[PDB]
Amino acid sequence: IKKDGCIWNADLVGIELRVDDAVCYSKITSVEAVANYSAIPTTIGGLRFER
Amino acid sequence: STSNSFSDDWAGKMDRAGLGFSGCSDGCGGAACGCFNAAPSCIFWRKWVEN
Ligand SMILES: *[C@@H]1O[C@H](CO)[C@@H](O)[C@H](O)[C@H]1NC(C)=O
Repeated sequence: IKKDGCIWNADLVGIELRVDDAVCYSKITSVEAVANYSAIPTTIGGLRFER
Repeated sequence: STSNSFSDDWAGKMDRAGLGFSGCSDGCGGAACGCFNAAPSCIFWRKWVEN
């Protein structure tokens, strides 16, 4: 994930600290997290999307 | 403002080339991209028309 080729805009990782802790929480969503996530067999509408 | 996208190698200096536009784009870095150092590679492109 080194620089010079990797692209990120802003606000992808948060910082949290109370007393000299500086703990980092995860915010990146996986592929199976957004809505309308289908699979290899798909029959949306009249089309039957195969592989 | 440098628009002369000719690194002493293009075939634009011909009588059959015609009209075109000296453009340029960006590339990738890495062993598969053609270099050995993570850095944006200057990739030039030239298009024209023929008859
Ligand atoms: C999922 O599909 C439905 C129906 O096409 C649509 O209304 C909805 O906005 C979609 N969800 C996303 C996150 O795009």
